Amino acid sequence: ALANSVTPAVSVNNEVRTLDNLNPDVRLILEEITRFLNMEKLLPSYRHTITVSCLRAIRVLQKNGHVPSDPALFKSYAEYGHFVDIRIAALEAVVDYTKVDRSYEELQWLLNMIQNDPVPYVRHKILNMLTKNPPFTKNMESPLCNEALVDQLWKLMNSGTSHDWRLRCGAVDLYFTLFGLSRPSCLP
Amino acid sequence: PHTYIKTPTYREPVSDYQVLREKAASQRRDVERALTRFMAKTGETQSLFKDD
Repeated sequence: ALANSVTPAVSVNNEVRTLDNLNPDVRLILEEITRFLNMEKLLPSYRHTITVSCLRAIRVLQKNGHVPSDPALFKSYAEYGHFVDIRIAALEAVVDYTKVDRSYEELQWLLNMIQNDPVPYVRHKILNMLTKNPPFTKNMESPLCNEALVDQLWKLMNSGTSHDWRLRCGAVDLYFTLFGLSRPSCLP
Repeated sequence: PHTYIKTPTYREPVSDYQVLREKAASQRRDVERALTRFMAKTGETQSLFKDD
């Protein structure tokens, strides 16, 4: 409910979002989610439901112009040793970031995590979230439509996902969502 | 009356639900803020802002 109340901020001349030019409304929300996340670090919930809700709310505040658009927090919560709900919430935030900020290195981070993660459910979920919220569609001109990305995703369909039967269908779905049924257009 | 009259007297009791809710709420908020600042200062810490 605190995350639902966040309206987009009135940035002037692309002003850098710092602590002093914060909204007086959003400072209370940010204090509350900081208190909740830190108290979850000491007294945890049943399935880290407050971690998932606070990561989702920090992504809501980053989607508007309130918190700086930095994926390092979600990249630290998406490591292997965390609970799987925290991991998929953080990876959902990283997928949303690499859709909005057109990040090349975050997409390479996600594709590397698809290739070598210990939990195969997390790999399937990353391919699923990158299909649902794709970094670009076939209609879009994006900076991320190289021949290098077409070769990486074709290598991920062909080899690489050969051991799961669910990662390979997810890679086929991702290639269909990104490049369509015909020849990838952004290619010689 | 002062020559021989004595009545005990007590302190003013605060039986008000509003101020009791306010006292318990503010004391709980202050002790949890003090606890979390003490535990963040004497351990590894993160920060939403640069060097915060």
